[PDB]
Amino acid sequence: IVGGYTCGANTVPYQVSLNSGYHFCGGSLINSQWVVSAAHCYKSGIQVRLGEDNINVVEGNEQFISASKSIVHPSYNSNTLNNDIMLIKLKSAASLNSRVASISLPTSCASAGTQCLISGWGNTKSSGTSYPDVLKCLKAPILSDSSCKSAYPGQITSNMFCAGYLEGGKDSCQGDSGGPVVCSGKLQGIVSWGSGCAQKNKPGVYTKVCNYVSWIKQTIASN
Ligand SMILES: NC(=[NH2+])c1ccc2[nH]c(-c3ncccc3[O-])nc2c1
Ligand SMILES: [Ca+2]
Ligand SMILES: [Cl-]
Repeated sequence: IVGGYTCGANTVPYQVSLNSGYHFCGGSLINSQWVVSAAHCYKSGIQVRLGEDNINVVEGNEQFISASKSIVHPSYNSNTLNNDIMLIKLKSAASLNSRVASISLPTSCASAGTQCLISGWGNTKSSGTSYPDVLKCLKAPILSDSSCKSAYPGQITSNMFCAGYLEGGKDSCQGDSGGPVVCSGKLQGIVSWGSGCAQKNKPGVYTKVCNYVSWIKQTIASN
């Protein structure tokens, strides 16, 4: 997260860290045994870490659970990143409390101007790499579809939306991929891609979760 602030320990209880010996992506807890992340964060050997704040120190509240399976959307296209969403089922259910909690799926899509909270342990520099130990937060608005398509002509599908600041300076970045974009208490986006991080007129692009709620429900119901 570039231009963000320190969230405060466990103030984002649905945030998870995907770990394979180091933090490589974020995710969101949607029920006690399932996490939603981005399809491009897929790899084998994933351990899901819940209740984290400092990812390099065991401070208490952490729950480390291995992924039993990861389900990449069947129509995920790695070249356009269209359908960039993945579901991870945990080997055991997590103990939910006030520090580890799930986030609700939306019943409707959010509109331009909605203010959302994006969080993660990704890079904090637009020019270079500084990776934080604690969780960073950023409040950013959803942009109109015309500004998003004007910024990335021919690359935005209906399963994507832009959020951020065209002036540059505040944005999600590498390491934040797969993490949450929460607006009014509902999970509306998943950190997916962008051109560099916090560059002027190049906002972040997010997977539009309201378009996948029936797919998530049906897939969880059959697995
Ligand atoms: N500017 C952004 N909002 C952004 C967000 C997530 C990203 N993830 C990546 C990324 N970069 C290199 C390898 C994997 C990634 O997910 N770039 C990213 C850029
Ligand atoms: Ca920790
Ligand atoms: Cl277009």
